[PDB]
Amino acid sequence: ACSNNSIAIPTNFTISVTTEILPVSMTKTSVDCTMYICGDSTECSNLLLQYGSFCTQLNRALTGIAVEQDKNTQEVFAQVKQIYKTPPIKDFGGFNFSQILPDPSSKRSFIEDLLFNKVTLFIKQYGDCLDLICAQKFNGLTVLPPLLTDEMIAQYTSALLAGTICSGWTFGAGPALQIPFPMQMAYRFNGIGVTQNVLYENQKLIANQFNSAIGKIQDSLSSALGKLQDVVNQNAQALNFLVKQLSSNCGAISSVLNDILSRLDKPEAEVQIDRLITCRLQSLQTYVTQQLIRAAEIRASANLAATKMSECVLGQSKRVDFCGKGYHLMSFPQSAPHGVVFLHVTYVPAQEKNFTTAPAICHDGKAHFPREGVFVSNGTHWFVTQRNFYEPQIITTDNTFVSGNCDVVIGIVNNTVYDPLQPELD
Amino acid sequence: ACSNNSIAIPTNFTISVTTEILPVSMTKTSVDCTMYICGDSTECSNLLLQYGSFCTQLNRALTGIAVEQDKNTQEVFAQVKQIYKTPPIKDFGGFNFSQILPDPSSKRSFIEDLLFNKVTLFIKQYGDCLDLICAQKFNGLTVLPPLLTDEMIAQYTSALLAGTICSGWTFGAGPALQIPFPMQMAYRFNGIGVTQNVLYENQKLIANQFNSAIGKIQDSLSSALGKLQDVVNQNAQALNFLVKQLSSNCGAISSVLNDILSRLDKPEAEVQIDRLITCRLQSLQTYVTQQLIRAAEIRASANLAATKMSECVLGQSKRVDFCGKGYHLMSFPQSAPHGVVFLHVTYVPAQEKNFTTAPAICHDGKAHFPREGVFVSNGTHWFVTQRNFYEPQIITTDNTFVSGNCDVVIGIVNNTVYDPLQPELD
Amino acid sequence: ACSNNSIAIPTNFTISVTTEILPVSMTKTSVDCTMYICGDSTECSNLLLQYGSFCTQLNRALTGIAVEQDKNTQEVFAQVKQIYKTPPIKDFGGFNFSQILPDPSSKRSFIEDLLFNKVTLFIKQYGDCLDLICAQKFNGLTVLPPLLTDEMIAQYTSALLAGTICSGWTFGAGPALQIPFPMQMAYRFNGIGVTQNVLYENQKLIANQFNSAIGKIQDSLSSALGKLQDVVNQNAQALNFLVKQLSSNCGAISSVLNDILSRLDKPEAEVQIDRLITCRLQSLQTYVTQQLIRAAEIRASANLAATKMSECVLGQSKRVDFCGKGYHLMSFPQSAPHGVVFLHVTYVPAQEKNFTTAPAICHDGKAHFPREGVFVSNGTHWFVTQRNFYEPQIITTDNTFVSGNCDVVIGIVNNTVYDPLQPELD
Ligand SMILES: *[C@@H]1O[C@H](CO)[C@@H](O[C@@H]2O[C@H](CO)[C@@H](O)[C@H](O)[C@H]2NC(C)=O)[C@H](O)[C@H]1NC(C)=O
Ligand SMILES: *[C@@H]1O[C@H](CO)[C@@H](O[C@@H]2O[C@H](CO)[C@@H](O)[C@H](O)[C@H]2NC(C)=O)[C@H](O)[C@H]1NC(C)=O
Ligand SMILES: *[C@@H]1O[C@H](CO)[C@@H](O[C@@H]2O[C@H](CO)[C@@H](O)[C@H](O)[C@H]2NC(C)=O)[C@H](O)[C@H]1NC(C)=O
Ligand SMILES: *[C@@H]1O[C@H](CO)[C@@H](O[C@@H]2O[C@H](CO)[C@@H](O)[C@H](O)[C@H]2NC(C)=O)[C@H](O)[C@H]1NC(C)=O
Ligand SMILES: *[C@@H]1O[C@H](CO)[C@@H](O[C@@H]2O[C@H](CO)[C@@H](O)[C@H](O)[C@H]2NC(C)=O)[C@H](O)[C@H]1NC(C)=O
Ligand SMILES: *[C@@H]1O[C@H](CO)[C@@H](O[C@@H]2O[C@H](CO)[C@@H](O)[C@H](O)[C@H]2NC(C)=O)[C@H](O)[C@H]1NC(C)=O
Ligand SMILES: *[C@@H]1O[C@H](CO)[C@@H](O[C@@H]2O[C@H](CO)[C@@H](O)[C@H](O)[C@H]2NC(C)=O)[C@H](O)[C@H]1NC(C)=O
Ligand SMILES: *[C@@H]1O[C@H](CO)[C@@H](O[C@@H]2O[C@H](CO)[C@@H](O)[C@H](O)[C@H]2NC(C)=O)[C@H](O)[C@H]1NC(C)=O
Ligand SMILES: *[C@@H]1O[C@H](CO)[C@@H](O[C@@H]2O[C@H](CO)[C@@H](O)[C@H](O)[C@H]2NC(C)=O)[C@H](O)[C@H]1NC(C)=O
Ligand SMILES: *[C@@H]1O[C@H](CO)[C@@H](O)[C@H](O)[C@H]1NC(C)=O
Ligand SMILES: *[C@@H]1O[C@H](CO)[C@@H](O)[C@H](O)[C@H]1NC(C)=O
Ligand SMILES: *[C@@H]1O[C@H](CO)[C@@H](O)[C@H](O)[C@H]1NC(C)=O
Ligand SMILES: *[C@@H]1O[C@H](CO)[C@@H](O)[C@H](O)[C@H]1NC(C)=O
Ligand SMILES: *[C@@H]1O[C@H](CO)[C@@H](O)[C@H](O)[C@H]1NC(C)=O
Ligand SMILES: *[C@@H]1O[C@H](CO)[C@@H](O)[C@H](O)[C@H]1NC(C)=O
Ligand SMILES: *[C@@H]1O[C@H](CO)[C@@H](O)[C@H](O)[C@H]1NC(C)=O
Ligand SMILES: *[C@@H]1O[C@H](CO)[C@@H](O)[C@H](O)[C@H]1NC(C)=O
Ligand SMILES: *[C@@H]1O[C@H](CO)[C@@H](O)[C@H](O)[C@H]1NC(C)=O
Repeated sequence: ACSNNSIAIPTNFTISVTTEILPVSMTKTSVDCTMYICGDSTECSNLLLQYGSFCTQLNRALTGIAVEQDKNTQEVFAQVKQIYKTPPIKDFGGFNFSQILPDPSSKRSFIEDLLFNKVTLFIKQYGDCLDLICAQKFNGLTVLPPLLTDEMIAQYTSALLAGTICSGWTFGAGPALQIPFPMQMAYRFNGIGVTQNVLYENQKLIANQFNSAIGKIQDSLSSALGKLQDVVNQNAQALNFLVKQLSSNCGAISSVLNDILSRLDKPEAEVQIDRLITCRLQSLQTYVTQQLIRAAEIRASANLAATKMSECVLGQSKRVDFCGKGYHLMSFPQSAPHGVVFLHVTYVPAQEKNFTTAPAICHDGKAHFPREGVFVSNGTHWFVTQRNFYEPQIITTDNTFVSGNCDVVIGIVNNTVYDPLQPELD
Repeated sequence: ACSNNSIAIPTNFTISVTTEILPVSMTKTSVDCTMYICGDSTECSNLLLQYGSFCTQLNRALTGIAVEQDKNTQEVFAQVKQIYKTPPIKDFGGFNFSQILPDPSSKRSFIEDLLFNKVTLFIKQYGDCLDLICAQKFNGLTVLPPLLTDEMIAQYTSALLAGTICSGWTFGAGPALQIPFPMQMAYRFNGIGVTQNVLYENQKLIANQFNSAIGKIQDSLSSALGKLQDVVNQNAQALNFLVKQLSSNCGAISSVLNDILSRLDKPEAEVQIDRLITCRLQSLQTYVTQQLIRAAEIRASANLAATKMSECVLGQSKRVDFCGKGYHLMSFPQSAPHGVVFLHVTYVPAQEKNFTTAPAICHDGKAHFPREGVFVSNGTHWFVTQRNFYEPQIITTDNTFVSGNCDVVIGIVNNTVYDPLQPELD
Repeated sequence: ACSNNSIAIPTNFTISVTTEILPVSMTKTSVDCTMYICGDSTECSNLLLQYGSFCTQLNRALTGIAVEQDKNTQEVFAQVKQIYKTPPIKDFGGFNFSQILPDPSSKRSFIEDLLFNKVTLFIKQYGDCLDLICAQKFNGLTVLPPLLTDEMIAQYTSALLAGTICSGWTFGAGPALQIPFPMQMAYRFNGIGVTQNVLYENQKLIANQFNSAIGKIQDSLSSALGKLQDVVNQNAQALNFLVKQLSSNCGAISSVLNDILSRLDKPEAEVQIDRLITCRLQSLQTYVTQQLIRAAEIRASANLAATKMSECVLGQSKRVDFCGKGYHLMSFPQSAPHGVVFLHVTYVPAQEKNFTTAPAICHDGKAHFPREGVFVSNGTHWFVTQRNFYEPQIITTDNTFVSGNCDVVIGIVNNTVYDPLQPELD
C-alpha cells in the first residue's frame, strides 16, 4: 500500500550476516588415451595408431582443463602477495572475530573446520594406491595434485582477513594504511547513506548484533554445501562412466580383449579389436566433451568469485544484491573444499513509522529544499531527517537551499526556517 | 572540436525510454534414447544394450538442461516473494502507467499483450496430441511444461511494478517503505548529479515527456523480438534434425527397421540393425552436444537478466550503458515469451551552449574553488553552476572553498566573491 | 600491523599506467564438409549422401561461429557512430598524448605499431594462393575476411580517443560537451575522494608523472601479448589436426581414396570408402565441437571487453580492480591484432605517515564529528583532513557537525572548535 502525502522511515536497524558459497575448481584429473583403450596390448596399440592423432588431441583437451584448474584457484585467492598477520591484542572495539580467524592450536578457523567436514570425497581408491603403477591399475585414469595446497590457501585467506581488519580496503589498492576498526565501520556506514554518529552512539548494540549473527552462522552450517558437493558428485559420475564402459562388448565377443587376442586367428582378432577400439574411443570422446563443458561452467564461477573478492572483500559494493541482501558494509572470506565461502555483512532497516511529508517548504516567498534527507511532520511540527534512519532535526538555513519560489512547486507547505545567527546577535 | 578555455553546458533535457530484450529460458524438451533408436523393437533393444550406458549418460545430459530451464526462470523473476498490488487511485503526480500495469479486463498489461503476439511458435503437433501415447507417436521426443506458468510470472512482474512505484527500491533491500512517486523521482535525479528543484519546477514537462515516450514504445513494438524468435528457430532446427535422421540408411538396406527384421535372416538383420543403431546414436549425440552448448549460452543470458533485475529495477545503476543509454533513472520489467523485457528510463542532455570557463577565482590573494559545479562567464559576469544543467548562480563564500593562493593556479582569473553576511550587518 | 588509536595517511602520490589485453575475435574460417570428406569424388559423394544431413548441420555450426566473430568485433569497437578528430593545437595542459594518437605519416599510433608487430600469424598459405581454386587446393578449408578491416577499427579507436580527450565521458551518454583537459582531470580526482586543489597545485608534477608512465609502456611492450598469441596458436593446432587426419587409413587400405576407387571392385571400394567417410566425418565432428567451445570462450571475453569500453573508457569506474589496480581515473583504448588493449590510468597513494586519531571531539559538552575526513594529531595540535591525501586544516564549525553529547562516544577527546564569525565581530 502507498499514498501521495506520506512517507515511511525506519527508526531502528539490525545487522545481518549471510553466507554465499561458490565453487572455484574441481579435482585435477586426466586420462592416458592409449592406456585406456589398449591396456598393455601391443596388437591393440598397433591398431590404434592407424586412426591418426585422435588420442593426442583428446589428451591435449584434458590437459588444458587440468591446467585451468590452478589458474582458477590462484586468480581467486592469490590476489594479495603480501602476507599479513593479526596482533595478539584482539581489541576491535567489541567486535569478536575469534570464529573467523585461524586457530593457533591445521591453522584454520572454527568455521573453516566446519566446512571441511561437510563435503564428502574412484578418487579415494587412487589415493590409497599411492605413479605409473597406479595409472596401470586404474586403466589410464590418473589424479593430479594442485599447485596450491589447502595450507597455502589458508595463508592467503588469513592475509586477506588480517588486511581487512587492520587497514580496511586500502591494502587492496596500494599500501596498507592502519585504522582503528570502529572508525573503519563509520565510513562503511557513510557508504550506505547513514551518518557517523549512528555507529558511535550505538557501537555497543552493533557489536552485540554482529557477534550474535556470527554465532548463528555456526548453527546454520552445523544443521548447506550442496553446491560444492554437486560438483564432486558430477565428476564421480563421469569417471564411473568411463570405468563401466570398459566392460561393454559393443558387438564384440568379449570386452576382455585378451580373449580376442587368444583363441581367434590374427585377422579375426583384429576385426574384433578394431570394433572395441571404436567403441572405447567414442566413449572417451563423450567423457571429454562433457568435461570441457562442465569445466567452462566452473571457470565462469571462478571468475565471479574473483570479482566478488575484489568488490566485496577488498572494497564496498554499491551493486544491489551483489554482496548479499540489504546494504553492503563488508565481507570476510573463508576457505572451503575446492571453493570459497563469503560471509557478507549487511545493514537492514527494521521498524518503520508513517510520517506526513512535503516536497518543499515556503518561508518568506521562497521555496526551501533539503540539502539531504526529507521533510516530515509528527502531526504538529516539521523536521528534516536522513532517509535511512529516523533522526528529526530542526529545519534551518544550514539544512536547506533556496530555488525558485512558492508559486511553482505543487507540494509546497507553509512553515518557518530557523536562522542560526540573528537570534544571538540581537 | 574542443578548446582549452571554453565549456559546453546543457540548458535543457529530454526523457527517453528504451527497450532491452533478453532470453531467459527455452522450451523444456527431452528424448527417450531407447525409444528413439529402437522404436518398439525387442531385437533392437537387445542389440542396443551391448553398447553399455550411452543412453543413460545422454538422458542425464538432457534432463540436466530441462531442470536448468526452471532454475533460470525463477532466478530472474522470483526475486521478491511478497506479492504487492497497486491502489485504484492511480495518482502518481501526472505519470501515466496504465500501459505497463495489468489490465483487470489473462491479467496482463497492454504492452505485454503486444509482445506475446509477436513470437511465433514439432511443438505445435505435440500440443495437439495431448503422455506415453504422444511419446510413441513422436519417436521418443517429448515436451515438458514449466514449473512457473505465464500467469505466475505475470504475478511476479506485477508485484515488482507495484513495489517500484509505491516504495521505490527499498522493498528490494528490506521492508517496503512507501513514498510519493514525485519524491521518488527527485532522489533518482540526485543520483545522476542533478539537483531536486529541476524536477519539481519542471514536473509537468517531465511527466508529459515520459507519457509520450511510453506511447512511442507501443508504436515501436507494433511496427523487434528477433532475439527471442531466434532461440525458438534454433530449437526447431535441432528437433527437425533428429526427425529427419530417422529416414537415413547410413549404409543400411532400409531406415524402416521392420524391413530388416523381416526378410533377412536373424544374423543378417542383426548386422544391418547394429549399423542403424550406430548411426542413430551418433546423430543423437550430435544433437545433445549442440543443445548443451546452446543451453550454456541461455544460462549466461539468464544470469545477466537476473543481474539487471537487481541493479536496474530494484535500484539505480551507476554503470555506463548497463541500464540503457544516457543517465539511468529507473526501469520497469515486462513479461515475454520465454524471456524478459526491460523498459529503461534515462535522462539525456539536450541543447548545450558555449561558455568561457576558468579553474579557479582569485579574490583577495586567495584562490577560491567551487564546492560543486563549474565557473562560467556569459561575457560580462562570472557564475557558478551544476555541470549537467545550466543554472547560473552568484559566486559566494557558501559556494566555494579556499586552498593555496593566486600565484599557484595556472588558469586563475580575477573576480569578486560575495559574502552573504556583512552587507546586512552594516 | 595495526592499533586502535592511530591512523596512517599518505602525504604524496604517484600516477601509474597499466596495460590490460583482451581477445575479441578469431580468424573467420569454415569447412566445406563434402569437399573435405569427398575430394572431387563422385562415388564418395554418393556414399556420403546416405548418411543424411550431418554435413548440413556441421556447416551451420561453423557458419554461426564465423558470423559471431563480426558481431563480437562491432560490439566492442563500434559503440560510437560519430567520428571525431583531434585538433592540431595539441595543448592539453602539459599532457603528452602523441604516443597514443594516430600518426599522420597506415594511420596508427606509435604504440599500436608496436603491438601489431608482436603477434605472429595454414593461413599464410591460403593468403598466398589468393576463391574456389583455393578451396580445392586446401581440401575444403577456407578463410573468410572480416567486415571491419584494421583501418576501420583504427578509425573507431581514433574517434573514442578524440572524444575522451575533448569531451570526457559526456559523448558516451549524449552530445559531446567540450571541456579543458586539466578541468576534466579535476573531476576525475573528485571521483576518487580527492579534492580539486590537489590537481591544480600539482598539475606540473602530475603531467610529468603521466608522460613518464607512457614512455615506460613502450619499453614494457618492446621488451606481453601471449594472451592474443595463444588464441592464434590454438586455432593453428585445430586446423593442423584436420589436415593430418586426411592421411589416416582408420583400417582402410589407403587414405588416398583414388587407390580404392581403382584396383578394387565396385562393392569392395564402397566398403573401404564408407570406412574412410566414417573416420573423416568423426574427425570433422571433433574439430567442430572444440571450435564451438573455444568460440564461446572468446565471446565471453568480447562481452567483457565491451563492458570495459563502456565503463572504463566512456566513464569512470568505482569497481575495485575492474579498470586496473589503484583508484581509477581514466582509460585509453588501442587497437590490436584480433583484440583490444586498454591503458588504465590510476591514482596510487605513495608515502604515508602515522598520526594519532580520535572518533570525535568534545567542545562545550557536545560531540563534534567531521563532515568529511578524519581527526588527527601531530603530537600537539588536532587537525581535520581528507583521507586520501594529508592536508591538515583547522577544526572549525564549518568542518564538523554536532550529534549527541560527550558522555556517549567512547573515543572522545577534549579540544576546541574554531568559530569563524565572532572573532571578527568583537
Ligand atoms: C569471543 O567469542 C568466543 C566464542 O564464543 C568466546 O569464547 C568462549 O568464552 C566462554 C567464556 O569464557 C567459554 O566458556 C567458551 O568455552 C569459549 N568458547 C570457545 C569456542 O572458546 C570468547 O570468550 C569471546 N571473546 C570476547 C572478548 O568476547
Ligand atoms: C532496536 O532493536 C534492538 C534489537 O535488535 C533493541 O535491543 C534489544 O532491546 C531489548 C529490550 O527491549 C533487549 O532485551 C535486547 O537484549 C536488546 N538486544 C540487543 C542485541 O541488545 C533496541 O533496544 C532497539 N532500539 C530501539 C530504539 O527500538
Ligand atoms: C512533535 O515534536 C515536538 C518537538 O519534540 C513536540 O513538542 C514538544 O513536546 C514535549 C513533550 O513531549 C514538550 O516538553 C516540548 O516543550 C514540546 N516542544 C515544543 C516546541 O512544543 C510535539 O509534541 C510533537 N508532536 C507530536 C504529535 O508528537
Ligand atoms: C493514461 O493513458 C491512457 C492511454 O493513452 C488513456 O486512455 C485513453 O483515454 C482517452 C480519453 O478518454 C480515450 O479516448 C482512449 O480510448 C483511452 N485509451 C485506452 C487504451 O484506454 C488514459 O485516459 C490516461 N489517463 C490519464 C490520467 O492520463
Ligand atoms: C525544453 O524542451 C522541451 C521539449 O522537450 C520544450 O517543451 C516544448 O515547447 C514547445 C514550444 O517551444 C511546445 O510546443 C511543446 O509542446 C513543448 N513540449 C512539451 C513536451 O511540453 C521546452 O519548452 C524546452 N525548454 C527550454 C528552456 O528550452
Ligand atoms: C550576464 O548576466 C548578467 C546578470 O543577469 C546580465 O546583467 C543584467 O542584465 C539585465 C538585462 O537583461 C539587467 O536588467 C540587469 O540589471 C543586469 N545586472 C547586472 C548586475 O548588470 C549581463 O547582461 C549578462 N551578460 C551577457 C553578455 O549576457
Ligand atoms: C611529446 O612526446 C614526444 C615523444 O617523446 C616528443 O617527441 C620527441 O621530441 C624530441 C625533442 O625534440 C626529439 O628529439 C625526439 O626525436 C621526438 N621523438 C619522437 C618519437 O618524435 C615530443 O616533443 C613531446 N611533445 C611535447 C610538447 O612534450
Ligand atoms: C612526491 O613524489 C614525487 C616523485 O614522484 C617527488 O618529485 C620528485 O622530487 C625529486 C627531488 O626530491 C626530483 O629529483 C624528481 O625529479 C621529482 N620527480 C618528478 C616527476 O618531478 C615530489 O617532490 C614528492 N613530493 C613530496 C611532498 O614529497
Ligand atoms: C603541529 O602543527 C602546529 C601548527 O603548524 C605546529 O605549531 C607551529 O609551529 C611553527 C614552527 O614550525 C610555529 O612557527 C607556529 O607559530 C606554531 N603554531 C602554533 C599555533 O603553535 C606544531 O609545532 C606542530 N607539532 C608538532 C609536534 O609538529
Ligand atoms: C503505514 O500506513 C500503511 C497504509 O495504511 C499501513 O499499512 C502500515 O501498517 C502503516 N505503518 C505504520 C507503522 O503505521
Ligand atoms: C494526494 O491525493 C489526494 C487524493 O487521494 C488529493 O486529493 C491530494 O490533493 C493529493 N495531494 C497532493 C499534494 O497531490
Ligand atoms: C502561505 O502564506 C501565504 C502568505 O504569506 C499565503 O498567501 C498562502 O496561501 C499560504 N499557503 C498555505 C498553504 O497556507
Ligand atoms: C561551440 O563551439 C564549437 C567550436 O567552435 C562549435 O562547433 C559549436 O557549434 C558551438 N556550440 C554553440 C551552441 O555555440
Ligand atoms: C589556451 O590556448 C591558447 C592557444 O590556443 C593559449 O594561448 C592560452 O594561453 C591557453 N590558455 C590557458 C589558460 O592555458
Ligand atoms: C589580479 O589582481 C592583482 C592585484 O590584486 C594583480 O596584481 C593581478 O595581476 C590581477 N590578475 C589578473 C589576471 O588580472
Ligand atoms: C607506523 O606504525 C607501524 C607500527 O609500529 C610501523 O610498522 C610503520 O613503519 C610506521 N610508519 C611510519 C611512517 O612511521
Ligand atoms: C586502545 O587499546 C589499548 C590497549 O592496547 C587500551 O588500553 C586503550 O584504552 C584503547 N583505546 C581506546 C580508545 O579504546
Ligand atoms: C573534558 O572537559 C570536561 C570539563 O568540561 C572534563 O570533565 C572531562 O573529564 C574532560 N575530558 C577529558 C578527556 O579530558
